[PDB]
Amino acid sequence: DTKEFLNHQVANLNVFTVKIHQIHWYMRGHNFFTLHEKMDDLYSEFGEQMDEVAERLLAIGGSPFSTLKEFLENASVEEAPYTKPKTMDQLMEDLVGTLELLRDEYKQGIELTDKEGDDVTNDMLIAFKASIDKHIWMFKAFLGKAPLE
Amino acid sequence: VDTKEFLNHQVANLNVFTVKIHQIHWYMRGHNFFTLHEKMDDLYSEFGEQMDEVAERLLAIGGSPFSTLKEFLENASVEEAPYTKPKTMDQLMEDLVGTLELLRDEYKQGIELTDKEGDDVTNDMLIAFKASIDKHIWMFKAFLGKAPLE
Amino acid sequence: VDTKEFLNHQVANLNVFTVKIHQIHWYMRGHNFFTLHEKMDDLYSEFGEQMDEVAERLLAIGGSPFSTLKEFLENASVEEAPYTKPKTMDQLMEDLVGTLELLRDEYKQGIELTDKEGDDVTNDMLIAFKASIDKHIWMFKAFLGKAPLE
Amino acid sequence: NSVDTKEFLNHQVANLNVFTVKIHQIHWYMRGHNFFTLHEKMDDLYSEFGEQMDEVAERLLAIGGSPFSTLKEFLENASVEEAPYTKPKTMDQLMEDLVGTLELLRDEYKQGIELTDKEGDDVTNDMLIAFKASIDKHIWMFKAFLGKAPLE
Amino acid sequence: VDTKEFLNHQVANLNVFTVKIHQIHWYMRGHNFFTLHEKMDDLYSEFGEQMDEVAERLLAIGGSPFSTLKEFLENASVEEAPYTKPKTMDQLMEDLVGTLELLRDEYKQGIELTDKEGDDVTNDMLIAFKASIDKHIWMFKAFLGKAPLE
Amino acid sequence: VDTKEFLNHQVANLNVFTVKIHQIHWYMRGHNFFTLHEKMDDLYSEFGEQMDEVAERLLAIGGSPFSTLKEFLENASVEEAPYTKPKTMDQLMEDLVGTLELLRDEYKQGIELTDKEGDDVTNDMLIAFKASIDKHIWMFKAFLGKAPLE
Amino acid sequence: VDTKEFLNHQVANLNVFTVKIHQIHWYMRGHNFFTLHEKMDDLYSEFGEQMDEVAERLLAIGGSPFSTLKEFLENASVEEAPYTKPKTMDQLMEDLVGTLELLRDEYKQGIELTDKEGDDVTNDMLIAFKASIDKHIWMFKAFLGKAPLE
Amino acid sequence: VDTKEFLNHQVANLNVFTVKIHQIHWYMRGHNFFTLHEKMDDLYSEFGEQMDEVAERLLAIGGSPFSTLKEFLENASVEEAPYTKPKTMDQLMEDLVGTLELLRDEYKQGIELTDKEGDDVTNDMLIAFKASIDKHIWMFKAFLGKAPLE
Amino acid sequence: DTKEFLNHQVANLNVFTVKIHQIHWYMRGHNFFTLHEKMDDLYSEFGEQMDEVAERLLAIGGSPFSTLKEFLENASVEEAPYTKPKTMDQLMEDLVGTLELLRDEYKQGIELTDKEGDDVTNDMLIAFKASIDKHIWMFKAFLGKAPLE
Amino acid sequence: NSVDTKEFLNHQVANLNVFTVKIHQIHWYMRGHNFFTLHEKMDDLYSEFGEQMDEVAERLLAIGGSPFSTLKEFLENASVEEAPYTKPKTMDQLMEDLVGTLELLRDEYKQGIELTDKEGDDVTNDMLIAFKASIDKHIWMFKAFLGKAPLE
Amino acid sequence: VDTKEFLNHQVANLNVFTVKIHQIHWYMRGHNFFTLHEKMDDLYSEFGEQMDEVAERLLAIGGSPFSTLKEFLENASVEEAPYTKPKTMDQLMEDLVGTLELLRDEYKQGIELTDKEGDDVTNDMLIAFKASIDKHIWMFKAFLGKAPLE
Amino acid sequence: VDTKEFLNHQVANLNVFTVKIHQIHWYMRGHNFFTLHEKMDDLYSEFGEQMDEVAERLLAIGGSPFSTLKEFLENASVEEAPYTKPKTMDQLMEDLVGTLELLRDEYKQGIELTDKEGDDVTNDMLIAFKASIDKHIWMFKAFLGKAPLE
Ligand SMILES: [Zn+2]
Ligand SMILES: [Zn+2]
Ligand SMILES: [Zn+2]
Ligand SMILES: [Zn+2]
Ligand SMILES: [Zn+2]
Ligand SMILES: [Zn+2]
Ligand SMILES: [Zn+2]
Ligand SMILES: [Zn+2]
Ligand SMILES: [Zn+2]
Ligand SMILES: [Zn+2]
Ligand SMILES: [Zn+2]
Ligand SMILES: [Zn+2]
Ligand SMILES: [Zn+2]
Ligand SMILES: [Zn+2]
Ligand SMILES: [Zn+2]
Ligand SMILES: [Zn+2]
Ligand SMILES: [Zn+2]
Ligand SMILES: [Zn+2]
Ligand SMILES: [Zn+2]
Ligand SMILES: [Zn+2]
Ligand SMILES: [Zn+2]
Ligand SMILES: [Zn+2]
Ligand SMILES: [Zn+2]
Ligand SMILES: [Zn+2]
Ligand SMILES: [Zn+2]
Ligand SMILES: [Zn+2]
Ligand SMILES: [Zn+2]
Ligand SMILES: [Zn+2]
Ligand SMILES: [Zn+2]
Ligand SMILES: [Zn+2]
Ligand SMILES: [Zn+2]
Ligand SMILES: [Zn+2]
Ligand SMILES: [Zn+2]
Ligand SMILES: [Zn+2]
Ligand SMILES: [Zn+2]
Ligand SMILES: [Zn+2]
Ligand SMILES: [Zn+2]
Ligand SMILES: [Zn+2]
Ligand SMILES: [Zn+2]
Ligand SMILES: [Zn+2]
Ligand SMILES: [Zn+2]
Ligand SMILES: [Zn+2]
Ligand SMILES: [Zn+2]
Ligand SMILES: [Zn+2]
Ligand SMILES: [Zn+2]
Ligand SMILES: [Zn+2]
Ligand SMILES: [Zn+2]
Ligand SMILES: [Zn+2]
Ligand SMILES: [Zn+2]
Ligand SMILES: [Zn+2]
Ligand SMILES: [Zn+2]
Ligand SMILES: [Zn+2]
Ligand SMILES: [Zn+2]
Ligand SMILES: [Zn+2]
Ligand SMILES: [Zn+2]
Ligand SMILES: [Zn+2]
Ligand SMILES: [Zn+2]
Ligand SMILES: [Zn+2]
Ligand SMILES: [Zn+2]
Ligand SMILES: [Zn+2]
Ligand SMILES: [Zn+2]
Ligand SMILES: [Zn+2]
Ligand SMILES: [Zn+2]
Ligand SMILES: [Zn+2]
Ligand SMILES: [Zn+2]
Ligand SMILES: [Zn+2]
Ligand SMILES: [Zn+2]
Ligand SMILES: [Zn+2]
Ligand SMILES: [Zn+2]
Ligand SMILES: [Zn+2]
Ligand SMILES: [Zn+2]
Ligand SMILES: [Zn+2]
Ligand SMILES: [Zn+2]
Ligand SMILES: [Zn+2]
Ligand SMILES: [Zn+2]
Ligand SMILES: [Zn+2]
Ligand SMILES: [Zn+2]
Ligand SMILES: [Zn+2]
Ligand SMILES: [Zn+2]
Ligand SMILES: [Zn+2]
Ligand SMILES: [Zn+2]
Ligand SMILES: [Zn+2]
Ligand SMILES: [Zn+2]
Ligand SMILES: [Zn+2]
Ligand SMILES: [Zn+2]
Ligand SMILES: [Zn+2]
Ligand SMILES: [Zn+2]
Ligand SMILES: [Zn+2]
Ligand SMILES: [Zn+2]
Ligand SMILES: [Zn+2]
Ligand SMILES: [Zn+2]
Ligand SMILES: [Zn+2]
Ligand SMILES: [Zn+2]
Ligand SMILES: [Zn+2]
Ligand SMILES: [Zn+2]
Ligand SMILES: [Zn+2]
Ligand SMILES: [Zn+2]
Ligand SMILES: [Zn+2]
Ligand SMILES: [Zn+2]
Ligand SMILES: [Zn+2]
Ligand SMILES: [Zn+2]
Ligand SMILES: [Zn+2]
Ligand SMILES: [Zn+2]
Ligand SMILES: [Zn+2]
Ligand SMILES: [Zn+2]
Ligand SMILES: [Zn+2]
Ligand SMILES: [Zn+2]
Ligand SMILES: [Zn+2]
Ligand SMILES: [Zn+2]
Ligand SMILES: [Zn+2]
Ligand SMILES: [Zn+2]
Ligand SMILES: [Zn+2]
Ligand SMILES: [Zn+2]
Ligand SMILES: [Zn+2]
Ligand SMILES: [Zn+2]
Ligand SMILES: [Zn+2]
Ligand SMILES: [Zn+2]
Ligand SMILES: [Zn+2]
Ligand SMILES: [Zn+2]
Ligand SMILES: [Zn+2]
Ligand SMILES: [Zn+2]
Ligand SMILES: [Zn+2]
Ligand SMILES: [Zn+2]
Ligand SMILES: [Zn+2]
Repeated sequence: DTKEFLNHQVANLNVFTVKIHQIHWYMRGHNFFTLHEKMDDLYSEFGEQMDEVAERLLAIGGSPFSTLKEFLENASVEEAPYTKPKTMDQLMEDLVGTLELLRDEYKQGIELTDKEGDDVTNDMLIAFKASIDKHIWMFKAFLGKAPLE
Repeated sequence: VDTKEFLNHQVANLNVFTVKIHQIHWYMRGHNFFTLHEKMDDLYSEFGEQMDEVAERLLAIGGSPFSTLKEFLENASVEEAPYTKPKTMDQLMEDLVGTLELLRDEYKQGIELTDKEGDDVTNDMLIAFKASIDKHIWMFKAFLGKAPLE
Repeated sequence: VDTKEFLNHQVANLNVFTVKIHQIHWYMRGHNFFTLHEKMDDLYSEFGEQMDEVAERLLAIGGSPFSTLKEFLENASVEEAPYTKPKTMDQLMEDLVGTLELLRDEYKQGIELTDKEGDDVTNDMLIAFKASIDKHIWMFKAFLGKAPLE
Repeated sequence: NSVDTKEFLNHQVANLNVFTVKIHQIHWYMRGHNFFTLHEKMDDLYSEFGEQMDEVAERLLAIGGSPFSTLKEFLENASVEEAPYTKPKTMDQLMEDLVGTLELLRDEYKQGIELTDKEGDDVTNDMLIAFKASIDKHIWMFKAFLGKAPLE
Repeated sequence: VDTKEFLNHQVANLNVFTVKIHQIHWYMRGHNFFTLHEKMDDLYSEFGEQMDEVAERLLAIGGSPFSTLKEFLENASVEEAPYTKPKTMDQLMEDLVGTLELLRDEYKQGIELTDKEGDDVTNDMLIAFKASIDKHIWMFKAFLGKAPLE
Repeated sequence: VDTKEFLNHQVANLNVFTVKIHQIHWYMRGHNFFTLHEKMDDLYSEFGEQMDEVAERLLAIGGSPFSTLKEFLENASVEEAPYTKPKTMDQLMEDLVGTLELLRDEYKQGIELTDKEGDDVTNDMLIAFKASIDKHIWMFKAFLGKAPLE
Repeated sequence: VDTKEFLNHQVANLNVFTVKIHQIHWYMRGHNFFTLHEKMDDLYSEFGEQMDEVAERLLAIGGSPFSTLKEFLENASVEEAPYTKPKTMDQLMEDLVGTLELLRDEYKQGIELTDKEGDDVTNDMLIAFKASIDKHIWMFKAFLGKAPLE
Repeated sequence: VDTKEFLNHQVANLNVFTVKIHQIHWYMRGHNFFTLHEKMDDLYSEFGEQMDEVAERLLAIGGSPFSTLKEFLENASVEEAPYTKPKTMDQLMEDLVGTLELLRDEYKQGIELTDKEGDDVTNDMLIAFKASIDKHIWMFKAFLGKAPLE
Repeated sequence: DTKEFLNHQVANLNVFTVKIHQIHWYMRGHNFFTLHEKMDDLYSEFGEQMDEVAERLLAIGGSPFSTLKEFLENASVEEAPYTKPKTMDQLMEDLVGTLELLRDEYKQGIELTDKEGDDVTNDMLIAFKASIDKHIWMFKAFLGKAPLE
Repeated sequence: NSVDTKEFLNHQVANLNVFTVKIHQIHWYMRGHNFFTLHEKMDDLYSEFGEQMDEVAERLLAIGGSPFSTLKEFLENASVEEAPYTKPKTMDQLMEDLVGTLELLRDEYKQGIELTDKEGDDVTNDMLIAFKASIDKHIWMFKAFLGKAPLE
Repeated sequence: VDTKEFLNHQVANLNVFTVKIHQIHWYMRGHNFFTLHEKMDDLYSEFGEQMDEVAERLLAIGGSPFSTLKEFLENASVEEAPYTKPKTMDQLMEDLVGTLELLRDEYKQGIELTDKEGDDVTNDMLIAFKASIDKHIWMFKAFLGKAPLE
Repeated sequence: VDTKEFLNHQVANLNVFTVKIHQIHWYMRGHNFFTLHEKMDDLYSEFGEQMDEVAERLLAIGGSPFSTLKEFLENASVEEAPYTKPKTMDQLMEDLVGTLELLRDEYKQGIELTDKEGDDVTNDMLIAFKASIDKHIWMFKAFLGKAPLE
């Protein structure tokens, strides 16, 4: 149902923000500064997304996860500890991959909310998916690829 | 009931609601006086903007919104009570929460109705307003130490 | 009649006035639509804050202000008319000017009353409000091509 | 079978470009008592619908499409008609052309809402919903400027 | 007594008042710690600027304001108490309300005095300051669950 | 002399005053050039707003303010002197202070007149303006190392 | 006539111009009251800054600008008319446009003179001012439904 | 050729230029995507406002600017190419630099022409715009690792 | 040494921010709004502290933890999943407890950095400990207790 | 044995209060050519040292102390001398009193830096370091106003 | 001598000038310490931006600007003196005015040179810079009680 | 070497450093032109503030800072090179990183020296500046794809 999905996306968004901090810290290359501030922007944006999703889950009477243990236990986003220097394009491909994951899962949540008659969470997930899609186009354009490639 | 009648209905409901927000804004007393005072001012601004957007939307679809206190009291489904006997803060907050639940249910009915008639614009508008109303119900019900669905 | 009853009277008058300002804000049509639209928003904000300050001042002197639309309609001396048949821009501005003159005279009477009983605070407040209302009467009567005292 | 989303989005890119140029036409050639108010108003509308065009084009890019990027493609694919300014016109005439283009974009945007709702693209659906809301409000405002009902 | 002696007297009263506002600002404990903490900062700003305007106004009429703590303690009618044993929030708020009432009555006496000697400027100034003091008395007495005149 | 004639008189006085402020603004020379340059600009803005508000108030009471340099020179009681030989900073500041004293006394006469005829609005306005003028007299007389009376 | 005499001449012209802008600013009546009111204020600020910059430039080249209303009336070529009978909005706008044309032609003469004597600074300044004046002539002549030449 | 034909010609050139700026703004791919994306937005703002000022300046001198895409394509000397096959970042930047050089030379011709016919205003305007174009040519040619004149 | 301490405090600060979100979401009581915005302020502040600590660890050539697994494995701050409604005073006592923990550990880091001659990290930890001390006074004053009680 | 941190912090609370009142004294009774500049400057100094006093008192609360909160405690414990204004003084005189108080607070603040460094309270150490930095800069500025070296 | 060599010359002159502005900014003593302190900061910022724009303009025309202190000292025509024995405020201001006159004359020569070769961009830029420098010469020479051309 | 000599040494080092930052700011070419251009501007502002604070601190302790390019080149330990042959972006970034490492080591020596003499103020100042320098070394060494300690 909607509550399990919203909590699932809470965990996914927390792990996502931690990953955004990983790229924010370990990046090296010519595009260091631009993608550094860009990573800060992403941290703020997806943090606000996580806050709105969790408070929405509270609004519908649910209970969001509030510990790292619950996050790691329920998140479907994969995290990898940093062990050796990586290129900028690799970090951007991991970011784009997570963005595609959240795109698909958010779409499934849009269909689920549309069936269950929760138009609020439906519209919310629609807006979040819009921002995620725009970011997919931008970051896939950084890698010199089509948005559907 | 079609979309226009509902929009005017919510115009009256929102006006009476804002007047009530001023009632609590004025007659409140208690430990949480300042916080809920400025907070009531915030509610007045927010739902006043909601009322303006609803009325201008009703004008956009060629309707005619109610524009007098007589029409508001004649068509509103929100109950108002003149302040006579002193009331506690929790009482005023329970009246506020009650009206918020009323507007939540009615706004849901408006979302289904607009979804039926195919007016996606008013649908999305009522969706956003219902989002804000839900968040406020959670906040004020949490202030009273209660669950959002209680 | 004393100061408290007068302050409540002006609370009702100011509420009905703000509702009317929304009426013109919504139903106006003509070449000067945008200018008087934004201007009506400004008037709504200003006279709304006037109502808030008057009501909170009535609370400061230990009174109890009206807090429901029924009390407003029962105690207000400002007349409201539901919008039915289309009116011109100059007509709506003439109603606005009329209400402004009403609040001017009543506010003057309140200045005399507060000045007699020695309530200098409400005296100065009503003096400022009467200043703003006088300026608005000059401006809007100049819009209609008339003298401020005509 | 059914026309898809991308062709419609590009169509609205061209329509929005021609629209902005027309807004420049009224922005420059207007004369009358309401010169300043409708001048700054024309600037505001230009900013607003320019942002609409940019968002539509970037959304068309997001779904893997390619938006038109030349005046030739715009004039060849746009359904909004433009007229070069030759004889002096009144304020009401320019406002009637503006209102006409606004009604055109309103109807076409409605068709886009139905199409996006049909194909299941909820993002473009909501976006077109917002744009149609703004266009509806502007139709009410400018038709009220002409002393007319929003649906008249 | 004349205008200068009263204005300097209120300079001392306002200094002792601001110091007390810091006393509550520092030693307060309770559930309403943050709200009344920031509120105490606002009070410091307001009554401090009131003190500056009163002193510079006394300078404008050719007077000489007190400029040392000794003169303040020698001429102030506001009582200060060093903090020794812990007090509740309601106690500190009752002392604050007491000082606010003191300044209300004294400021009224200053309005009558300035009206008597014909200095209308200081009259209007004291009117505005007394207006703020009245509003604060209503708000803080509403925090204690009491009527503004009780 | 009634209120309208006085308000127009002060319109002319304020115009000539601002022109004089430009005279000092340009022909000043000395160590304190920058400070008194920006200060003269501040005075120009402030007294310009005073002149606009006074004239618009004169319109609010149904009067007709002077609107040409000829009428200003015809009714103004403030003296202007064309700049021919270089003057010191203290001289220009003494001319400024002198005009400030003139407007102080005349504005006080306006307070007595408006209070006598019962125009409380212009009374409060002129009270505020006289407050600002008094503060500026104290400031500039303190610049010259003199008591405000001064 | 050299550059200094021209700059002083335009100082007087700009002073009389701003005073006229206040004349229209106050005595205007009609449907477009608010728009042309704020617009007249904008013109007052803009041409006030032009007058300050022109006079300070005249000081920069070692000249001495006029600093009294008497000198302004003595050297200005812009005509002023005291307001006696009520005038329409189009009349005031035609006077404004007329003065704008006068300053346009004279400012062009100043461009030719400054370019001839080799003063490139005043050349560029007067070029910018003439640009603004030209744009305003187009705007206000478009308000009257006329071609800029128109 | 005269000033009006050149100004309209550059109106068309600037429109096609802004459309091309959107072409690169949308179809760009590479490591420098974000920096040159925001940079393309800045270019749109700058050259758009240049276009507005050029057109309104053409209006100020009594001309009639082009106001349709057909007139733009009929009179523009800037070449546009529909995007079909993918291009590199350096290619798009070389097309941008080419258009920038085109506008540089044409703008220089406009400076000579305006200086010839004696319109110093449009001369200075084209001087400023050409200054910006030169700075952008240096910056973007430095992006390609090339000399500004290469 | 300094690097191990800085990473340790990175984990502690991450778990801390997650806890601040827990109180931010599950709080109920009369002081709901004030402490809600206050919790937002704390999230921003300690997030900036964590960013500055991690980037400082990068400046001295260290490698900060960048996954929830590393955080949970190395953090010394205890987290508790929310299972039933709790009072405001309880949440404030947990917050104050974590603040005392970070106070003591930050003091130890000040002594360690002072011995090792790293005056930069020394001054940084001094400022952070100053803010933490002020917050301890404020929140302990909310509970009606002395700062040393 | 050794005097501790709390007594010093309270001492500086009283000193800072008396200092701010004195800054009000110069703020009001000043006359001279530099009236406006040193007037707004006196306001800036009042804000600055008021923030210093508030931070010192809240820091004293943070270490479990109790700051003085009455004028009686301030005058009884402050080491800064205040003088009621009786005869007119020049600008240089008021600036010499201000500079004197600034030097007093500089020296005492140095003693507080040594004491806090001794007892191991690094927080109050750094705070007093910042305050002493500001006081040093102001001593240089105001002694330069008097045409004197910062150490003269 | 051509345009590029002149632009580099003014780069060196502007760097040495900014360093001198810091010299007065640091070693000044006197009654006007604060005013000329902040003013020196303003001059440092302004003439620093002048240096940046001049150097980047030299880059735009394909030149190579000086980028080291050695090149600056070898090519600058502005004299610098290390501060050894104490100087008065008027002396430092006299050195500042002297350097301002130097940059005025050299900038004029650059206007003539750029005007001859047809570089209208650098011509207009140097015209603006000469305008600002002229204004500063008038202001600072007025500070010393002297005419701008004396 | 004591504290004053070190502070002056760092004044010279910081001035030569800022000049170098302008050198890279002007002569840079490559794909990362814009980002490192605005970034170089940021570095100029930051280290310029560092130089101002260091010099004013040296004045605070009674010292005399160097104030001429001759003194800077005579006492600075930072090497500058006039730009003759074209260099890559990575080369300029390696020179920048080298100078940053130089200032890091020297600032460390200053922290130890100030810690020895007991001047905690300059100690803390140099600590903050060294923090910023360390962060910048990490950032720019990460731009070059290198470890901060490489
Ligand atoms: Zn950002
Ligand atoms: Zn983003
Ligand atoms: Zn958050
Ligand atoms: Zn939140
Ligand atoms: Zn929240
Ligand atoms: Zn999943
Ligand atoms: Zn549904
Ligand atoms: Zn839907
Ligand atoms: Zn949405
Ligand atoms: Zn790549
Ligand atoms: Zn109904
Ligand atoms: Zn309670
Ligand atoms: Zn209120
Ligand atoms: Zn709020
Ligand atoms: Zn709310
Ligand atoms: Zn409204
Ligand atoms: Zn509205
Ligand atoms: Zn509206
Ligand atoms: Zn109902
Ligand atoms: Zn539908
Ligand atoms: Zn929506
Ligand atoms: Zn309760
Ligand atoms: Zn009309
Ligand atoms: Zn009309
Ligand atoms: Zn408005
Ligand atoms: Zn208004
Ligand atoms: Zn209200
Ligand atoms: Zn209120
Ligand atoms: Zn009644
Ligand atoms: Zn009545
Ligand atoms: Zn009419
Ligand atoms: Zn009466
Ligand atoms: Zn009309
Ligand atoms: Zn325009
Ligand atoms: Zn606008
Ligand atoms: Zn709009
Ligand atoms: Zn765009
Ligand atoms: Zn864009
Ligand atoms: Zn974009
Ligand atoms: Zn179509
Ligand atoms: Zn669907
Ligand atoms: Zn939506
Ligand atoms: Zn939407
Ligand atoms: Zn019409
Ligand atoms: Zn409680
Ligand atoms: Zn507040
Ligand atoms: Zn308050
Ligand atoms: Zn003060
Ligand atoms: Zn003051
Ligand atoms: Zn007494
Ligand atoms: Zn008393
Ligand atoms: Zn209680
Ligand atoms: Zn009275
Ligand atoms: Zn009287
Ligand atoms: Zn100022
Ligand atoms: Zn002033
Ligand atoms: Zn005005
Ligand atoms: Zn006005
Ligand atoms: Zn007005
Ligand atoms: Zn007279
Ligand atoms: Zn003197
Ligand atoms: Zn008043
Ligand atoms: Zn405007
Ligand atoms: Zn204008
Ligand atoms: Zn001026
Ligand atoms: Zn000026
Ligand atoms: Zn000036
Ligand atoms: Zn003449
Ligand atoms: Zn007309
Ligand atoms: Zn120019
Ligand atoms: Zn790359
Ligand atoms: Zn940018
Ligand atoms: Zn740009
Ligand atoms: Zn435009
Ligand atoms: Zn425009
Ligand atoms: Zn052509
Ligand atoms: Zn051509
Ligand atoms: Zn390349
Ligand atoms: Zn020329
Ligand atoms: Zn010519
Ligand atoms: Zn906050
Ligand atoms: Zn905080
Ligand atoms: Zn962060
Ligand atoms: Zn960061
Ligand atoms: Zn960072
Ligand atoms: Zn640990
Ligand atoms: Zn050490
Ligand atoms: Zn240390
Ligand atoms: Zn620190
Ligand atoms: Zn408790
Ligand atoms: Zn002097
Ligand atoms: Zn003051
Ligand atoms: Zn200041
Ligand atoms: Zn200061
Ligand atoms: Zn304080
Ligand atoms: Zn505080
Ligand atoms: Zn505090
Ligand atoms: Zn002591
Ligand atoms: Zn230690
Ligand atoms: Zn520190
Ligand atoms: Zn510190
Ligand atoms: Zn002296
Ligand atoms: Zn002096
Ligand atoms: Zn002097
Ligand atoms: Zn300044
Ligand atoms: Zn300057
Ligand atoms: Zn620079
Ligand atoms: Zn630069
Ligand atoms: Zn040379
Ligand atoms: Zn030379
Ligand atoms: Zn001198
Ligand atoms: Zn020559
Ligand atoms: Zn050395
Ligand atoms: Zn690359
Ligand atoms: Zn640059
Ligand atoms: Zn930046
Ligand atoms: Zn930086
Ligand atoms: Zn500096
Ligand atoms: Zn400085
Ligand atoms: Zn400084
Ligand atoms: Zn060295
Ligand atoms: Zn030591
Ligand atoms: Zn520090
Ligand atoms: Zn590289």
